Amino acid sequence: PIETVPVKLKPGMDGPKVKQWPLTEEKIKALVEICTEMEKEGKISKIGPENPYNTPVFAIKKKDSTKWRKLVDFRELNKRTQDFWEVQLGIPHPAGLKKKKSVTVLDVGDAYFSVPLDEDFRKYTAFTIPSINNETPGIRYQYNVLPQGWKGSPAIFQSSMTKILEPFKKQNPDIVIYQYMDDLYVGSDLEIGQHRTKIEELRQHLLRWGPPFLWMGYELHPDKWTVQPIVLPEKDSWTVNDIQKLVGKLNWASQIYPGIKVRQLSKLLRGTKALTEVIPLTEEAELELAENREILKEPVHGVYYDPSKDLIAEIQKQGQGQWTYQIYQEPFKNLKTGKYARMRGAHTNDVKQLTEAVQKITTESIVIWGKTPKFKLPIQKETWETWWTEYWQATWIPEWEFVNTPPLVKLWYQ
Amino acid sequence: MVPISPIETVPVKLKPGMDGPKVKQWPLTEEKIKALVEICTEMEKEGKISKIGPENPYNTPVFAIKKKDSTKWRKLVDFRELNKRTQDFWEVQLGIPHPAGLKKKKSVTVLDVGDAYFSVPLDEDFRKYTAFTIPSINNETPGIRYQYNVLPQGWKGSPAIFQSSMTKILEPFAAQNPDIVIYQYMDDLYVGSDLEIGQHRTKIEELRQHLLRWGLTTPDKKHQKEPPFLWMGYELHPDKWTVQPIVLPEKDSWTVNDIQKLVGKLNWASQIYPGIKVRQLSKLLRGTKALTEVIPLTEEAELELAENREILKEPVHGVYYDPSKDLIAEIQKQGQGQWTYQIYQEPFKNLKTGKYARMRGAHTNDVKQLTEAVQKITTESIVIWGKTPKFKLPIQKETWETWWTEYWQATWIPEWEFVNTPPLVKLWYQLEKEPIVGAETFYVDGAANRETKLGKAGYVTNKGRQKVVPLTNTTNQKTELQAIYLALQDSGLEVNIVTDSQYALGIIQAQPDKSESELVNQIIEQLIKKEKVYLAWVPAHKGIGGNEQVDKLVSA
Ligand SMILES: Cc1cc(C#N)cc(C)c1Oc1nc(NC2CCN(Cc3ccc(S(N)(=O)=O)cc3)CC2)nc2ccsc12
Ligand SMILES: [Mg+2]
Repeated sequence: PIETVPVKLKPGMDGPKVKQWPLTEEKIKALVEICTEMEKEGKISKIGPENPYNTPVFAIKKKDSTKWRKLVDFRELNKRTQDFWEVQLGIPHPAGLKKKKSVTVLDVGDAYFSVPLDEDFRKYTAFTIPSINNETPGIRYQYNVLPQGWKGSPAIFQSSMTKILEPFKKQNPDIVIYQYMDDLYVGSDLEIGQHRTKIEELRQHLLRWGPPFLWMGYELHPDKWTVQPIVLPEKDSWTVNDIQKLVGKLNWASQIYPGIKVRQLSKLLRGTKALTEVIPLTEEAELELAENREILKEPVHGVYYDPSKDLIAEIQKQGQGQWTYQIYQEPFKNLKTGKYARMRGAHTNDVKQLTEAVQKITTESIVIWGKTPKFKLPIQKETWETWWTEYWQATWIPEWEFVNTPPLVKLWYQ
Repeated sequence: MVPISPIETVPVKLKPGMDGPKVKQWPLTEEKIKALVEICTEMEKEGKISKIGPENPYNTPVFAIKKKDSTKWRKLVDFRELNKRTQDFWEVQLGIPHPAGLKKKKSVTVLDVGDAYFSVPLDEDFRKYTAFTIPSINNETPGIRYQYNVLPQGWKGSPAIFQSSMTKILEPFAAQNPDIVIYQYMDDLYVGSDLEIGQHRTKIEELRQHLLRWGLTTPDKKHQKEPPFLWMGYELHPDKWTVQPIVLPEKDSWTVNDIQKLVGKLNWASQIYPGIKVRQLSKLLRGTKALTEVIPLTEEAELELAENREILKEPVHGVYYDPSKDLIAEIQKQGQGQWTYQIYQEPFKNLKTGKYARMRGAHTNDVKQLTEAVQKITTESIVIWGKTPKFKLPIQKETWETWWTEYWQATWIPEWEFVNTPPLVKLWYQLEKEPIVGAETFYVDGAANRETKLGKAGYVTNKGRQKVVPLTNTTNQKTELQAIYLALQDSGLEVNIVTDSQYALGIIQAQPDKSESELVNQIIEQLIKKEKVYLAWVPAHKGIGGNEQVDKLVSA
C-alpha cells in the first residue's frame, strides 16, 4: 500500500481534544506492551508537544480470549471527520443480512495496519498512555496507518477489501458479506457445520491475502431473533386492580395503535371498589377486550426507517436479569423491540448486564440498518461512566444519554 | 572539545490565519535603555538572542524593572500579544502526583536544571516572531533589534517544550536504571532511590554523566533545603506527608472572600484531616459575586467552623503507599448530604482522607449518595494507586441487596463489606408489589385553578370514607401530592392508594428518603410509619370509578 488517501476534517472544525480517563495499572501495563510493539512495527510514532490533540484509549478483552486489545475511543474524531464517499456514492446496506440463518462476525481491523495514513491527518489520531498518579508524563503517540475504530479506515480500505473478497464472493453468490468499522459480518443459510468451515475458508483468504484476533468468530442467528408485540392478560377472574392495570396499558397502547377502546372495560370499574375485589367481565367488555387483542396482533402503521435520522434505543431494567428495549426514530413508532434474560457473567452485577445489553442491541442495529443507535440508559451517568469500560468487548462504541426519571411505561413491557 | 548531541528542535506554528505580533515599543528613560543594552549584550554573548536587520516586521515591547535590595535592573519582554497568536501545545503538567500514591525512597537528590533550560533551541522558522527593540538614546539612532534563539521566558510554548525536551533526554537513563525514580517540575529534577547513600550519590554522578552528553551542566540544588520539601502545598517528609500548616483565621466579620478562602483551606485540609465539613460554610456563598460582601454566619455555620477548628488543633499526617499491602476505603455518613472517608492499608494509618457532598436536587436518599461517594473514591483511587480499594460501608449487606434488586435503575458497588459504625444507611420504606387484601382502598385526587390558585385535595374509599380540603395558593402538582398525604394521614397501617398523578408517581418511584419540599417530606414521614402501602396508578379522565368520583369532588 503505497499512496495515502487525502483526508480532512469537516469545515471549520479542529481535531479532538478529549481527556484521557484514568486507567488501572493492569490496563496501562497492557497498553505499554502493545504500543511498544506497534511502535517497532511502524504503526504508531512518538509525538512532540507541538501536537495538542487527544483521543482516549483503554484496553479490553474480546469475548472468550485472554489477550488484551487496544481500544481507541474515536467517537469525537469520527464525528469531526469528513463524511466519506470512498469510491462510490455509497454501499447500500444489505437488507438480506438480517434474514440469513447464521451470521458470523470477524475482527478484520488488523488488515487496516497495512495502509498508510495521510501524513497531514496523523496528528489528529494522537493519544496518551497515562501514568499512575501523574508520576511521569503520559506516553504520547500518533498513528502512521489506518487505525482500528476510525470512521475513515473501512472507507479508505474498501477498495482493498472488495478485491480480497471477489474470489470468495464469485464462488459463493448466496453468502452475504457486510463490513462495519473493524468488523466483517458474513451470513449464510447453510448448516453451521459447513458455515464454520466456510468462515474458516474466508479467514485463510484474508490470511493468504495478508492478525491477533482474526481467529475468532462471533456467531449470530438473526433469523431466530424474536420481537415482542404487546400482550394482554388472559384471565378467568379479574380484580379491580387487574382491570385498572389493563386500562392503563391499553391507554398507553392507544398512542401506538388506532382504535383501542377502554370504555366498556372502564364501565366495570363503577363505584369505589376495593382493589382486590373480583369483577366479572360483562359481554360488552369482553368484546372490547377481544377487539383490542386483535388490533394488537397487527403491526404498527407507517413505520419506515428514515436513513437521515438517528436510531434511538431505550432500555428498561425489569429485574431478575431481564431487560426490555425498543428501537425507534420517532416516538411510538418502534422499528424493533426485544427482551433479554440471563446475561451470563453477572447475576449480581446490574451494570455488567446493561453493558452486555447495549452491545447486543448495537449488534442488532448494525445488522438491520448498518449503524449504531443512540442509547437512553436507565442508570446514573457517574455509575455508568465509572464501570462500563470494565465489561466492554466490542471494537465500536455507540453514543448514550441517561434517564434520571423513572418511566411509567416499564410496566407495560413487563 | 567533547562533541555534545544537539537537543531536537520542536517545530512551532502560529494559530492558523494569524500573523506574528506588531506591538509598538514604549519610550524608555535613558537609564533604562543603558541597562537593557548591557543585559542584552551579555545575553547575545551567551547565544540567547541575536541582532537582526530591519526587514523583520514583527515586534514585542521590552521593559526594564527594578527590585528591592538587589539594586539591579532586570529585563522583561512582554510576550502577551505573541502568546495569543501561538498555537496550542500539549501541556504535560496538568496534574501532580498525590503524596499518598508515592512510595518511600531512602535517599532523594534535587538537581538544578535552570541552566540546561537555555540549551533548548527555539525552532528557527519561528524566531522571527520573537523580535524586540531596544530604543536608542535620545531616539537619534536606529533601535537595536534582537530575536531569541532559545525558549523565551514568558512565551506560551516554553514550559511544554522544555519539559518535553528534558523527558526525552532522561528517557534512556530512567529505563536503564529501574532502581531509581526521576521527577521533574519547573527547574527542579528530583531523583530518589532505595540505594545506600554512597551508591545513590553515584547514580547521581552517572546522571550528570548522562546529562553532559547534551552539554547540560547540572550541580546539586544550591542551599539544599532540609526536609521536608515544600512542594505544591505539601510537606513531603521522609516517612510521612502533610499539607503545609493549616491556620484558620480568627474573625468577627466574615466576608465572601474569607469564606471562599476558608473552604479552600478546609478542602485542601480534608485530604488528610478526617471529618472536615463545609456544607453550611459553602452554603453561605450561594449566589454572591461581590467578594467584599459580608455575610452573617448561621449558627449551623459557626458550629461547623468550630468543629473544623477542633479537627485542626493537632496536625495529622498520612503514610506512603506499600503495593504489597491491601488498599481499603471506609466511608461514614455525616448528615445533611455530607460524607467522609479514609483510605488506608493498616488500621489507624491513613494514606489519605476525603469527603463527598450530595448533588443539588429536590429529592434524594442516603443509598444513592453512598453510591455516588463510592464512585468518586473509586475514580480517585484509580488515579492515585491504579486500582480500586476494598470498601467498608455502613450499610447492611441485606439492605443493599433489597435496594439494587428493586431499584428501577441499574446500579453497582464494587467489592465491599459491612462496617457497623452508626449511623447506618437503610431503606426507610418499601412499597408493596401487589394490592393488600383487607386494606382500605383510597382513591385520591387534587386540582387547582391556574388563575386564582385555589385548589382542592381529597379522597374517597371503598368503606365510604371521604375528605375534600380547600386549599389556597396552590397548583395542580401540589394538590396531587396533598391528596396522597391526606390518604396516608387518615388510613390505618396498611393502605391501598389509587392516584392518576404521573407527577407524584415519578417522585415516589424514585424512592426519596428526604426532600427540599416540605410536602414530599411529610409524605415520606407517613410512609415510614406505615406497615404496608400499595400505590397504584390509573390514567385520568377514563371513567375509572372512585377516581372519577374524587376528580369531580376536587375540580370545583
Ligand atoms: C522525587 C520527588 C520529589 C518531590 C518533591 N519535593 C515530589 C515528587 C512527586 C517526586 O517524585 C517521586 N517521589 C516519590 N516518592 C517520595 C516519597 C517521600 N519523599 C520525601 C523525602 C524523602 C527523602 C528525603 S531525604 N532522607 O533524602 O532527606 C527527603 C524527603 C520524597 C520521595 N516516588 C516517585 C515515583 C515516581 S516519581 C516519584
Ligand atoms: Mg383529576
